[PDB]
Amino acid sequence: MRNYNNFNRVWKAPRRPFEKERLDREMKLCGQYGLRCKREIWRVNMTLSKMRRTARLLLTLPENHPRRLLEGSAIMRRCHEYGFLDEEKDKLDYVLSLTVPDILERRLQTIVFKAGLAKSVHHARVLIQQRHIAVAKQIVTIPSFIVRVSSERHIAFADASPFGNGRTGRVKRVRAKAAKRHA
Amino acid sequence: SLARAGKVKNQTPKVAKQEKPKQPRGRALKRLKYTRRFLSKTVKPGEKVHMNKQPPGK
Amino acid sequence: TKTNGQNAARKLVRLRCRNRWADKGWKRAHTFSARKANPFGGSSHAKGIVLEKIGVGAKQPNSAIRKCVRVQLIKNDKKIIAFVPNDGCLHFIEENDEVLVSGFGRSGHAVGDIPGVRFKIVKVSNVGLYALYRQKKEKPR
Amino acid sequence: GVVHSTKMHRTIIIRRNYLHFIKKYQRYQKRHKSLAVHCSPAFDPKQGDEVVIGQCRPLSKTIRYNVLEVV
Amino acid sequence: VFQKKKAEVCIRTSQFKVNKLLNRKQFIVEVNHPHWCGTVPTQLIRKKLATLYKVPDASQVSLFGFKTKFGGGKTTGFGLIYDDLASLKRFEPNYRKTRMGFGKARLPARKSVKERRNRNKKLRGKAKGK
RNA sequence: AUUAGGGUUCGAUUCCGGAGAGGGAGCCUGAGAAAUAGCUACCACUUCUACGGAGGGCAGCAGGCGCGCAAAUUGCCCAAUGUCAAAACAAAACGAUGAGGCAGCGAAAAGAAAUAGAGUUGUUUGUCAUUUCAAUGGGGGAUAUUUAAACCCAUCCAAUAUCGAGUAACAAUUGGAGGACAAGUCUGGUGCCAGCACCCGCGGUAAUUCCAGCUCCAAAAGCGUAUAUUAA
Ligand SMILES: [K+]
Ligand SMILES: [K+]
Ligand SMILES: [K+]
Ligand SMILES: [Mg+2]
Ligand SMILES: [Mg+2]
Ligand SMILES: [Mg+2]
Ligand SMILES: [Mg+2]
Ligand SMILES: [Mg+2]
Ligand SMILES: [Mg+2]
Ligand SMILES: [Mg+2]
Ligand SMILES: [Mg+2]
Ligand code: NA
Repeated sequence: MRNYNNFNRVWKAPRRPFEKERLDREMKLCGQYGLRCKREIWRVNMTLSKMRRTARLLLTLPENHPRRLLEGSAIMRRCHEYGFLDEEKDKLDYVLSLTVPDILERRLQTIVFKAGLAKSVHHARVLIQQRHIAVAKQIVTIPSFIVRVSSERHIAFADASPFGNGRTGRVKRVRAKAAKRHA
Repeated sequence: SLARAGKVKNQTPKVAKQEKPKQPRGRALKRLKYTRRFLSKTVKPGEKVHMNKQPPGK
Repeated sequence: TKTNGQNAARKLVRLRCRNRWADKGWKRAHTFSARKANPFGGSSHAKGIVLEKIGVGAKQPNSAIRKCVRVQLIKNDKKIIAFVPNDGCLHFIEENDEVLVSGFGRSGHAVGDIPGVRFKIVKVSNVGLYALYRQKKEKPR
Repeated sequence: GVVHSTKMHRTIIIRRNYLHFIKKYQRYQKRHKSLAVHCSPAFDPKQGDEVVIGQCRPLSKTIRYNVLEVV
Repeated sequence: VFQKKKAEVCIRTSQFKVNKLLNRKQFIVEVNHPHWCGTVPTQLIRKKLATLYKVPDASQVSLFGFKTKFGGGKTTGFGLIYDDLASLKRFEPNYRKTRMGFGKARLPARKSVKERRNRNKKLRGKAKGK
């Protein structure tokens, strides 16, 4: 009551619940990127739909339109920093051609797996959720963290993690404590 | 003729459920399904896949 | 054919207002006769008292007896017939029992081969009928 | 407005005819608004004449305008 | 690899400002404690800040609102340094002074005060406030 | 809310404007009231009484009782945000405030996210049986931190000196497998019965449809159902 904190939704379910082709493609994506459920794919779908709707509205307007200029520059910038679009292509019609894998590549789990800090995409999610990966000296625990191209270089193991400058984990800590108990 | 209610449910011989090991629950189950359907079975396209194929009977 | 004048907005408004009453759904929604005749009075569920237990013969080509209860709603005191939605669940219902009944799923229309039944029992004695059927709960007293 | 009735004493009824745009049908419809206006004896308007009226304080339970010029 | 090292605390101040109205200096205190087990005590932060700013008395520094950054290693909070302990005691809120140890004794229950006032509302003089 | 567009539906409810304080009416005071934690009187209801008399007004907050399909604590505090005031703060020396904030309850709704990960060996892969190996929570604590105080969060498990997974039992559910509609000519029961089935239909004995087991499917910390409403 008398609270003005805003909240909205980020995903939307498909119109047809059971399509063989859609289910097969979504299972492809889930297995390829190690996703807990289809709701992550649907969230990416909603982000893509919003971006493409904005791009269509801007492309309807004439080129000299100040609104088109400002918002197209903003969307170009956002795509380029977040890595969805290659820097070579700078037209407003390349946002319309974006696909779900383009954003799914930018997730911190996929980025860690590709960079080699993890042996698999299911290993990368565990590594992130277990406070082992730090992006630019900041521990990131969210697998869906979309990585900027400038922050791609700074991804490494956390200084507080055992796979780094931190103290030994539970397996070793508990074994050492048991050895002390025996001695 | 309300005296026959529950007839078949009461006549059904009770069979207890078998105890099986716990299945993966989170994204591990999605991984299991993906490896089973798209990785382990590499059947060529054009042939119908059966997600539940059964031994012949009757 | 219709009017296409530049200043014919009044004619088009009157035409649409007149012709919207021929839509059965629109008229039913915008007229109080349906809500007056609805025993639930526009509610999703309603609570009643089980007057008696009866068996309704299914219509052809089907052939069976469907377990229903004649109940009296506590807010309008109107008699309705409500189907018991599983097998052996009629044994969970006694006379003068405090029951909760919902619609059958067709918005005031008879469902299935049961001739004139549009309601079903969802709760009995403040315990879910499906829970009792699945043995996840026990009927008090 | 245009003079509609001159049967009262020192008072006239004027009609303001306009077209109202109904958005849904993208078309207009003709509407009117009658107004009670006080006409000074300096003017002698006839029914159908065109007048300019200016808003003043309530002079009666319906009169809020005064005739300023007859066209 | 992990090399054992004594825990070190580094104090830093940002958005510094001095107002002569309240006779104090306000700033945001950010502390770096790379290898530190737990959260840095406010008393220790106060002593380090007093030493850093060369204030005559460590009890004329008042610190509050310390939030620990996610992932560890830093906390950030607000701090004030008063011209004297008299100014600190005069201008500091009662709860902060209670944290520092100078606070007033807790008042009786507001419920009891309300009941006493409502009972007195029916009485004449010298029968109320007895 | 939903909608390509045009539309369709919803708005008791946080901000604004109106109205009211059981119902009517009348009023006094005051800059401002036709005021109701003002007054007066009627009419409903009510409470006390020593029977003469005297009272009441939760559509404030908490909380009852009804009524229903349907909705939380007789909590803590003015620390903040404001209001009033004769009033900065402090000093014998802390103004009120159910406004408001804080917590309790709270799968209305929204966001992020667990329920394992890397291998060995045997049994292209894959599977299965082994065999490892670390990691990390849930949780348990604290020099503490937060907070009006608590509480959450965050931080940590030595800094000299800090607990903890293996059936990681710390064991996922809700609906389904004739079609629409993803997924069984499987196996037992039953035999137009019991049932099921939005609709089409299934059950009259070799049930793809019921009651079960096993298996598979879909969504998933959610998933059914009813009734509305938008799209279709
Ligand atoms: K609350
Ligand atoms: K009475
Ligand atoms: K109340
Ligand atoms: Mg109402
Ligand atoms: Mg009023
Ligand atoms: Mg009332
Ligand atoms: Mg009044
Ligand atoms: Mg009151
Ligand atoms: Mg009254
Ligand atoms: Mg669990
Ligand atoms: Mg349905
Ligand atoms: Na209001």
